[PDB]
Amino acid sequence: PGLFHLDSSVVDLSGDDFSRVHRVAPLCPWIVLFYNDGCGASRRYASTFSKFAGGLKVEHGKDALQIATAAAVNCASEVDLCRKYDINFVPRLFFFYPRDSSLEHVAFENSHLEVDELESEVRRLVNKHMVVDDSLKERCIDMHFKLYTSKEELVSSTDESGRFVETTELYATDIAGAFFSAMHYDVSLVGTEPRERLTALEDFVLLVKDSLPSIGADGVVSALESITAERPFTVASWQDAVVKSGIPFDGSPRNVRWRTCRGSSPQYRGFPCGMWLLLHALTVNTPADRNVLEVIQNYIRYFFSCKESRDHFIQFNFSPNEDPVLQLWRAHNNVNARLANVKDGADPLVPKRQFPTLEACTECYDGAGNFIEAHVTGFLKQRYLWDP
Ligand SMILES: Cc1cc2nc3c(=O)[nH]c(=O)nc-3n(C[C@H](O)[C@H](O)[C@H](O)COP(=O)(O)OP(=O)(O)OC[C@H]3O[C@@H](n4cnc5c(N)ncnc54)[C@H](O)[C@@H]3O)c2cc1C
Repeated sequence: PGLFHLDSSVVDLSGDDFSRVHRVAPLCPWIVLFYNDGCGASRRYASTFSKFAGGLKVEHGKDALQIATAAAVNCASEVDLCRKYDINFVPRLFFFYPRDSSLEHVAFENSHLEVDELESEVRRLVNKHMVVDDSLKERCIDMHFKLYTSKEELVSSTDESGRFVETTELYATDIAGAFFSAMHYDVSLVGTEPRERLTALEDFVLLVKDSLPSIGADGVVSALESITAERPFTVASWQDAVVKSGIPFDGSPRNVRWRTCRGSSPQYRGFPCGMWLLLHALTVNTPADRNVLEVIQNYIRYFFSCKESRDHFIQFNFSPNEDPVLQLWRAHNNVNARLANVKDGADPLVPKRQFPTLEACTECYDGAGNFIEAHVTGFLKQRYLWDP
């Protein structure tokens, strides 16, 4: 799936090797966007980029710019490709060109770039690292097009879908999917070092295994002590370990299925939403004194690849005098507030209401129309109760 699979002007990279994206490809410049379909930032920025690549279809014109081709790597899947470039936070912009004497790459200082600045840059870079021909100029715009029109194929109906209704009940298969997705993808991208990260990871997984029994955390824990000097962490080995933990999610590893987190469209909600559910389920089901909020924050520190989001989250100040449950509830609501009016990159049919709504439970509100925390803390401990 990923973000650009409905857009022809952008080539989706499954691999680093450019010969196999086209014959001519290794001889042409590429502006590559690395992103994560779960990230607020990446979500929003994909607009711009699609728009930018949209301008790269011009047939016979003498713009140095028009010899470049736009491409995108999604780091929620293509973890291997991304690790190769030490990509961690996103989105991220790379200029690739042929090495004249596989490709040489150039890391963009600033990857958040307006459509023109993007153009102004790509242009500048092509001129700098290329010898700008006609023989070359037409050459690229050629394959550049065979890819465009060809990907246009891939994109009753091959479109027509239906009417959408948000599912508001909570289903384990969503919480589990979140856990699977986290271990399988997010842990994989970043690895187990340094030590502080491994620590974070162990503490989190252990806390999951204890709070949410038979979510298949046990299997994952085992995998986590398997790493040693002699058996160091590897994406291949690890992802294998996780699929065989028997985490009870729904769908295929490659494609997880959400229910409560299901959006009006595939590129909305999903993982980030499930991740929240899991975090709340943690606060409710924790054995006493594992710290939860302490642990959780520290997992988000080393495992959450959305940098805008991870940043102010690790700054929340959680005193463990009081109910983890309430506090995280507070925290998650503060976020909804922020994201409330934000139109860019959001699901049109699933708003950001302060949770729970009034229908959700009347018991939580009062005469005035504001929250009675004691009741809310009760409601959450029900809604998120984990029964196997
Ligand atoms: C820790 C964290 C920090 C994030 N920070 C940002 C950010 O800064 N910017 C950004 O764009 N995205 C951020 N995200 C992603 C974002 O929070 C949303 O999850 C996603 O962008 C859209 O969520 P949604 O509309 O599908 O429902 P979300 O609210 O995210 O999904 C949560 C689900 O859990 C329940 N829920 C909602 N609110 C509460 C609450 N108050 N208490 C208990 N349960 C609740 C509901 O069932 C809801 O459907 C963050 C995600 C996480 C996990």
